[PDB]
Parts: sequence; C-alpha cells; structure tokens
Amino acid sequence: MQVILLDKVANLGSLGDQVNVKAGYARNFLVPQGKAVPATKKNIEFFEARRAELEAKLAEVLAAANARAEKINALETVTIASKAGDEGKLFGSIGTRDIADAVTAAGVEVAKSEVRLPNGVLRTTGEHEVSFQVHSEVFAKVIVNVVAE
Amino acid sequence: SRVCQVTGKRPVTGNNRSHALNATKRRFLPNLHSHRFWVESEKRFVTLRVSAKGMRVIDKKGIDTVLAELRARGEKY
Amino acid sequence: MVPVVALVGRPNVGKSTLFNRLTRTRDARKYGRAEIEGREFICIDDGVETRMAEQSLLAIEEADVVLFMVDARAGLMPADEAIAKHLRSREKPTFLVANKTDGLDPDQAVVDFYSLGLGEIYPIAASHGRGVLSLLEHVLLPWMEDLAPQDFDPQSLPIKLAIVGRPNVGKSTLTNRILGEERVVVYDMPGTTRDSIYIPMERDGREYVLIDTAGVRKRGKITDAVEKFSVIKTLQAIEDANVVMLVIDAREGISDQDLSLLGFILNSGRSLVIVVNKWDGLSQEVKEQVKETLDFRLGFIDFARVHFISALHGSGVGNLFESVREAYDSSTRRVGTSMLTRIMTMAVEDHQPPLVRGRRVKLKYAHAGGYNPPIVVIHGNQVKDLPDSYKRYLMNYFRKSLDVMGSPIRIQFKEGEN
Amino acid sequence: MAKLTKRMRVIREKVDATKQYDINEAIALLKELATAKFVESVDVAVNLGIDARKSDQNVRGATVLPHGTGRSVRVAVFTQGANAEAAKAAGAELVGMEDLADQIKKGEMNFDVVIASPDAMRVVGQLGQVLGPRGLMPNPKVGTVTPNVAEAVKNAKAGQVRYRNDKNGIIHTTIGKVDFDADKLKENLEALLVALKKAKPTQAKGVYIKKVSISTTMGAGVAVDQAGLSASVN
RNA sequence: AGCUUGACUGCGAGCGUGACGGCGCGAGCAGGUGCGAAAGCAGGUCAUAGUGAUCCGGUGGUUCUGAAUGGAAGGGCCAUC
RNA sequence: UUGAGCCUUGAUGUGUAGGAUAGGUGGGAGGCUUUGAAGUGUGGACGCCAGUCUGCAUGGAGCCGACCUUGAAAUACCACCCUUUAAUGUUUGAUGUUCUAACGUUGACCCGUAAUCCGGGUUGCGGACAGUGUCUGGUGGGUAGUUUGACUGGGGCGGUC
RNA sequence: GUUUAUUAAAAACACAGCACUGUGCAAACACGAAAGUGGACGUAUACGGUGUGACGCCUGCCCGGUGCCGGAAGGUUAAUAUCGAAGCCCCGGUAAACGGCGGCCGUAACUAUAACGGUCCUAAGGUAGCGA
Repeated sequence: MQVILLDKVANLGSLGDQVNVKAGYARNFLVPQGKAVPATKKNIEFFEARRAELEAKLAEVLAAANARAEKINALETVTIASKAGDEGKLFGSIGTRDIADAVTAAGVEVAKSEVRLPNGVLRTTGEHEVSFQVHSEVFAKVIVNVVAE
Repeated sequence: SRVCQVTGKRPVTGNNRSHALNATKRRFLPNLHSHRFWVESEKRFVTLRVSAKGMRVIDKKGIDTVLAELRARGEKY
Repeated sequence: MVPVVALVGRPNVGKSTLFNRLTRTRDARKYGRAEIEGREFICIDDGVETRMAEQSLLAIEEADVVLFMVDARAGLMPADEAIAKHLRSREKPTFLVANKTDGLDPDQAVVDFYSLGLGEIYPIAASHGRGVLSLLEHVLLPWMEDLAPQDFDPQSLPIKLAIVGRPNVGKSTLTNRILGEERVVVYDMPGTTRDSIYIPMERDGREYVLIDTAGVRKRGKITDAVEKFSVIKTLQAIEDANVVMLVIDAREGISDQDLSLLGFILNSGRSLVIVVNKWDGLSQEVKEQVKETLDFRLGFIDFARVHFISALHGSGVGNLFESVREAYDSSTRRVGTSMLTRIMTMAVEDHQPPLVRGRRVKLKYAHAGGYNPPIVVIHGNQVKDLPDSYKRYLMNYFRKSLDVMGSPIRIQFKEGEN
Repeated sequence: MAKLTKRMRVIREKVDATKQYDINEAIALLKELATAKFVESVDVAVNLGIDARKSDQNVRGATVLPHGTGRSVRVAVFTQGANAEAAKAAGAELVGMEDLADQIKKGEMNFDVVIASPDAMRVVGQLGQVLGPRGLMPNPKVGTVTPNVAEAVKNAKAGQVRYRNDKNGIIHTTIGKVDFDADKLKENLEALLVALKKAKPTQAKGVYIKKVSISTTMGAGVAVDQAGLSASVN
C-alpha cells in the first residue's frame, strides 16, 4: 500500500517520506512496527500536522536504534542500549547480560552459543564490557568495550 | 472452510472445456489462505481465513473495518 | 556451366505455378529442367525467414540467367525493386516477366516497370496460352547459339531412399547432414514437378527425401494449408522408395501419431531403418532401451539398425550409410521358384497346413512375382481356406530360413485346383 | 564513433515530446531554431502502418492535391487511345500522340509531367539504371498509371507535390519551402491530411493515421494539433 | 498458310432430355465487336468423358442494407475463391 | 552479479561511367557556418586496407564549400527517414549471496485441561521458500462417451461403388 | 497347501527360496477431493512394490583409468591449395580388454584338447555343469 513513514530515518525512506511500497513489506514490517503509518488522502493530512510533534518528540531517543542495530545483526559485538545510545556512551551494568536480555535478529544468535558465567558480565562505567566468545564450551574470551551511539 | 469471510467465497461451478465443447463440470476454488492479521486494536493476531482478492480489500479499508465487521456479520471474530 | 531461367519475383506466390507450367519432367527428382524445343534448362526458385533468404541467395549466384516475376494485381513494390537491384550489381542478365498476366490486354506493362532498372516486361500465360511463346523464344535464341548440358541387376538403378519421420524433429537438418559431411546447406529449391512440392533430391545418384509438415524444419515456399497436403507428399515418399528411414527422437519420438506412422510403414512396403537423431544430449541412463523394446515387440523384422546421431554432432553417420546397403541386398535378392518351394515343404510338414471343413488342402509350388520388395504367389487351396495368419506363418518361415534384413516380404495365394 | 549523445538530448528536450503547436506557429519557428544556416524545409512526417499494400506510402512520385500551388511544373499531355480522345476535345495544354511522340523520343526532354496513356510515360520520368536525381529529377508516377487525360490536364497545369525516400511504412511528405507563405503551407498539410484519410481501404487496422508531425532539420521538429483523424475526412 | 482474339457482351422464340436437384441443343433480336474483297462467317474446341449440392468463410465491386441520430461494422446483392 | 525493452549519438552505400564509397533531399549550386576552413582509426559499398577513410586529435590559404562534371546520380546551401552501431540516459527481468518478517514447523516445553485431539504462548529449527489458488504447456485407455458402410447367389473373405 | 458355494480340483491359484526395483520418514505408497487415516507405535538385514517359483546342476561380461571400435565436428599425424580429412585420441559406442569365464600350436605321458606364453583380438582362455 502506501504509508507516510513515522520512522526517523530508515535505510530507504526517511523522516515523513510518504511513498508507496510492496504490500508484503508494508503490512508486515513497515507497519505494524512504527516505522510507518498507512497513507490515505485522509491520513496524510492528519499525519502531516502530527509529524512535527511525533517524528520529533518520539524520534529523539531512537537515534540509538539505528546504531545499536548493526551490533545485533552481526552478534559479534552484541550491543544494545537498556538506557543509553542517547545518554552518551553505553555505560553501567545496564545493556545486555545482567538481565540476560539482548535483542536477537531472528532467534539464531551468537550471544548464547554457550552459557557458563556465574553472575553475567558488565560491571564497568563510562563504557560497558561485553564478553565476546572464543569457543562454544570454553570462555577464554577477548572482551571488548564497544559502544553504539 | 474455503471462504473469505468478507468477500464471500466457496468453490463455484465449472467444467474443463474444449473446443470440442464437451459436457463435464468441476467447480473452482478461490485463492484464500488463512493469514495472520494483526489487530493492533487489542494488539494481538486474530488469524482469519481470507481471499486473495480480499487480502487486498482488507488492506485498503484497514484492519478494524474488516474487524469492524464479523461482529456485524454475526460470526467468529 | 549450364543456364537456368531462375525465377524470382519476390519470395513466393504464383512463382511456383509458373515453373510447373514450364516443366513437365518428374523423376530425373528436383533439378529437374523445363524443356523448350530441343533445349532444356533448369529453373530456380518483407521480413522473411533467415534460412529461406540463405537458400535463395545461394540459388541466384550459381544461377545462369534470371527471371524476375510480377503479378496482375501486383505492380509497385519496393522490396521487389531491391531484389532486382541486387541482381544487377552481382551481374547476370535478368528478364522481367509477369505471372498470370491478366489486366485487360497489355497496358500497365511496360509503364510502371521502366523504373524497375529494367525495361521491357513481357506479359506471360499459364491459364490461357499466349504469353508463354515469347518468353520461351527469347531464351531460345541465345541458347540455340550456345548448346549447353542437358532379373534386372541391383545396380540398374541407384538406391532410392527417403527420410520420413515425425512432424516435430528437425529432420530436414538430419537430411542436410546425410547429403553433407561437407558442412554445407543443400535445401535450395528449384522446381520441376507438377505444382508446388517438394524435395527428393539426389547426391551420389541415390535419392533422399525430406517430409511431413512443420517441426521437420519445413519452413519452405509453402503449399499445405492444412495437415493434409504434406501427407500427399509422404505417400509420394512411399512411391519413390525402395528404402525409407524413420527418424524418431528420444525425448518426443514414438508419439501416438508416430507409432501409427511405423504401422503405416509396414503398409508402405519399403525397407525400414530406424534412426534416433539429436541423441548425444540424452541422459546417461538412457530412457530409451524400453522405447526400442516397445517398437521391437510390434515388431518389424528387418535389421533395425538403430542410429544414435545428431545433426549437430554426427556419430551414426557411417553406420546409417552402411545399413541401408545391406538392407537393400536382402530386399532386392535374386529369387526364384526353386528356393521357395524347397524351404516351404519343410514348413508345412513341420506345422501342418490348416484343414477346412474335413477336407485337407494342398500346396504345390511357390514363385516369385518380383523381388525388389519380395512378393511370392503360392498356388494352393482357396483364399479363405487359409486364415491370414497361416499365410503369415508360412511367410515368416521364409523370412527366417533365408535372410531378410530388408523389408517385410509378401505372400499371396491363388486357387485353381479346388 | 559516439562521444556523447548530449548535444541531441538538450535540444529534443526543448521542443519534442509531442509538444503540439499551432500549425502556423510551427512554421514561424521552422526557419531557424538551432544554428541551421539559411531558411530550411517545411516537412510533415506522417506515420502509416503495415507492409503488403501502399496507396501513397513510399511513393517515388508526386500526386495531385487540393491547393496545387507551391510549384508549377512542365507538362505535356500525351493523348493516345484512352481518356485521350476526351482530352482532344478539351484542347487544354498541348494534346497530340505522334508529335509529342517525336518530342519524347528526340534526345532532349523538359516536359516533366507526362499525363499519359500508353507510350510516352516510360521514357521521361522513369529510366536510368541506378536512377535517382541530381537532387531533383523528372519523376514517373503522377497518376497516369491511373490514366484520365482531360480533367487530369486541369489538375496537372496547376502543379503538384513530390515526396520520396524508401520502403518504410511511415509516409513522409515534404510540404514545401519557407519561401512559401505560412497559410498556403497550412492548406498544403490540410489537403494531404484529407487525402490520407481517404487513403487505404484495406483493413489491417481501421485508423491508419498515427502521428501527424511537422518538422525541419537539426533536431527540430514538433507535433501537429492532430486533425487528420476519422470522422469523415477531416 | 495470311490475317485475327467471338473461348464477346446482354438476352432468348423454341425444343430435347432427366422423379426432382437438373442437364443439353437452339435460331433470332439487341448491343457492341472481330475477321473477311464482298457474300458471309465468329456465342471455345469432330461429336460423345475430363468432376460435386448445401453450408460456412476468403477475394473484388455495389449503397442495397444499416436498431436514437450520422457515420462505421457485419450481412444481402453482383462477380469470383 | 548480469541479460535484455526503449532513448537519443556513429556514418555511408562494388557494372563503362561512377575519383571510391550512387541507402533516402523540401527546395537545390551562398551560408559571411563570423574562428586562418581541411587532408591523420570507429565509419565506409566493402575490408576492394587502399587513397577517396570519418562534423573524428595539424593551423597552413580571403568567411567559405576552396563552382560544376558526368552517370542513373556528384559537390552554392543541404534534407527526408532506414539498415547498422555505439555512447549515454535508462527500463526491466534473470541469475548470485545473505537476511527475516510473512509462511512452514509430524522440535521442545508452558498453559486452558491431574486431555496422544485442538487451541494459545514461549523458545529451537526451516524460510520467502515450500506449498497451494488461478491461469497455463506437455502427458494421460486409468477414467468417459461413442464411432468401425454398403453391394453381396449365406456372409466375412475378395472385389467393387 | 489353496480353489471355480449351487457343472469344471488341476498341470490352475499359493508357497518358502530366489531375483529385481523403488523408497531416508512429513517415506515410498495407499485410501480419503481434504481434514484425516493406514503404511508403522515401525525404521533400509527394512518397508513397499514387482516378479520368478523348492532343491541340486547348466559358467550370468565392470566404459572409469588407459586402451580399443565405428564415426565425424575437432584434436593428433600430412602437403604447408592454408583449411588437414584417412589410421588413433575425442564424441558416442566398446570387458568373449589389462585382469576372473574359447579355440588353434607346444606342453599336465595315444602326440592332438591345456593351467603359461605365442597365434585370431591389447579374449580372459573347457577350471564349472556335462564326455563317442
């Protein structure tokens, strides 16, 4: 169908780009995910007025989502923000494994290719130490301090 | 079944046909598939069996408008 | 070396009609000549088929004089003008004629025509009778100044062969190979039959035919508006044979029409040699032994001989040439009342001539009614006193006791004794 | 070979994409546009369909038209057994079989337009071998392979429009010069436009007129506010 | 053997011969022609065989038809495949 | 990653003649194309390259063809679209790879329910596939309706119409 | 062994054994428009199909390597009217090829048949079964 995006920026289409799209991408990815809202010559008018608010006020702690996204598409340097990516560097214990929650791409992951650790990892500040496996049953490690602002 | 629940479907009467123009009959199934629609207005999926003309139709009018009906068509939501 | 009228006048139309009316000689077949008085000369015959342009181009350069043709209702036509120009540049003389001239006495000739980069257009006849006389006289005069080229043993004729098969396979291509091994095209048409038909041609004196209707790689001058006319040709292919070759494919062969086609072949009474062409691309476990087995069981006692060629490789090429000769010897075998009588006695003694209505019959000699497709006529008891089956049994016996890698042999029965 | 198709892109981007122009405005434009150095040609480029028939498509000739003016040409009326004897009564021009016969076979010619019956026509306007003109030449077809002679002389005396190329189903007809006046030109178009509708009875598509376009040279051309269509003859 | 193109055209008293489909002969008139010095002869072939309804569609011509109304299609007609 | 639909550049056309290399010019031998214009690769009839070879890399001649011949054509100024061929704009479809989000999940568990059914949820695995709906080509005695004359010294046989 | 109840008991049908093929589980396949079900609570020494008919005894011939055979299209060998077709690779086809399964010659004692080689073909080579 067609939508006006709600998305700040998206790899094609950005920042209240009203465009038509594939039906199979649009209804099951651009919506329902908040990255678009349907377009109609009714909707566009509503939306045009709305987006001076919505694609600004919502879209301002969302800068994080585009950045952190790389880190979870690879799962080499598994990095998400729990509160961060919009507050400076990714810091505190907060982030991935301290609640054992990190977003996956499709449940096929390299972020639980072994489990072994006694209280997880992360415990520095102003940077955040992830464990970056070197095997699948030994945890000799190569820990990094990546951020994804 | 084999019905859209919207557009209104069921297989409907046919025949093989030949330039011979022989006599036999066969019906004809529409293109329906049960597709997992996202209600959003209770933010769940209420997977309905739907046509593929209809799939379009649902889209153009929007989720809770097909789902406005069903209730108004007196039938399983 | 030798002249040829060489009709042209655009790719098709009544162009052919005129050649038949100028010829009369069949079975010389194609190339092929039009006779006038003493002297006979050949005849030769947008967006058109690439193959058809190649043959036509091939024809006119060897051509020795040319004839460019227009219709009554035809006049103007720039394409014609291009063909006419090509002919001038390459340099051979051309005369401009016009088909079934009509009009309403000579008028519009010569007036359009002077622009044709040619002058005087003679109007013809073909469905009347005056208008042929001038053309034949014109050609005659230079040609009169000149005077250019114009039991019976198995070798008394050169071996006659056809290449029949499906209305799918590119048989015409296989035909090009058989004639070739020279790596050259050959299906350049000339005209010499009554009407628009078809090539049997000879190389090495011996005749090859190309046949059926489309897929054959029949894309010719056109003449079979429906599925029918082509068949009129294949029946010609029967007339001319003492050998027929069946091309079948390994991937569209033995179709319903095709198995009927083999059944037909049996009627056709001419030697069967079985070819499988475009067989280098088939799968390593062949489909196809079984395909041979189903035909085998029908069953064709001959000599087979299976060929697995391609017209786009050639493998089978020698083995095909060979097989036909062997088949012809057996078929054409010097026969003779003596042999036949002697083997026959064994057969009847062994398995029993049929009895009819408590009266036992009587056989008493066989002789050969001809050999080329071998026929025998055996004088015994009445026609119905044998079933066709016993006839065949006694026939099959002869087919067995003296080799016949050739054609099916024929048996007859006459009555006089009862 | 081809460096860049840039000089032609910018130019076609100005005045073609079916920018329909007043017929007269077009002509006003036509003399120059891109630096073409002198006043040029007025053309109509008419696109006709098919192969296997022509009525006035790829004509190595000239046909009579409503509004014949533009040029007047030399004319001799050859009167031999035909609609010639009607021409003898008519007495317009010069009518005579055997004196004009001589004049044809003399060694020299100048009577371009042969209105003709049988013998004369073959000589003048067609001949040569690899024929073709100095830039213009005596032409053959003038519709006297559709002989009439008397009425023909009236039409003939007046003049006539020549057009020629080769074999394409699209029939080009050069309308005139720009040393002919704008409104007389329009009339030339209209005349050819009425004729063409007339033309072709032999079904292969029931509207045979596509683009009436008007053009000159140097990537300069336009479309007509198309007015050839089927409705009767307009 | 010269010369021609009547294997013309539009009609047709009147006949024979077929159940019917129908098939054959036929002068003359009319119009136009052709040849012949002129009379006159020319309506395909010495006569007797050399082919088939009806459909439905193709070709060319015609205003005949033509559904609000004009055109336009298809159909009829005439000729021919 | 890679085919091709279209777009506009490319330049020209073997017989004596014709310089060769003559597709197709309204009109037809000014346009002051101002600049001191050119002979040097694609092109081109055809490789018959030559040379004439290109609005196609030199500055050297008034602004300049540096006017025609001659054949059918060919030289002031040029025009009308093709065959052909690029360069460029593209337009679109293939393959290649990876993904996940439809979709599949006869994996595992939680749950309505101290139910091998099912449903929902979680997770694991598959994945734009697969499969199916339409349309559509090939095959198909398995299934289906029927077709296979007549004359006739019995018929069939034959031969025949 | 089984069987044409209400004509026909067999040589028919069956059958182990054997042989062949197809099928990797959501199985092939089979029924059932499908859902489902059977196949199978099983799991390629099986499962399904098909086919032959105990048992014993009559020898059942692998194309890949490399070679061979016919053939053309090529390769390779030629003249160097270049192109290079004939013989051979290759393409197909080829194991009565090397190597396990014949003769003929010498040789396991009436020479002759011969395990080895030669010879027909780049065939093992009457060893099995069976002898005037």
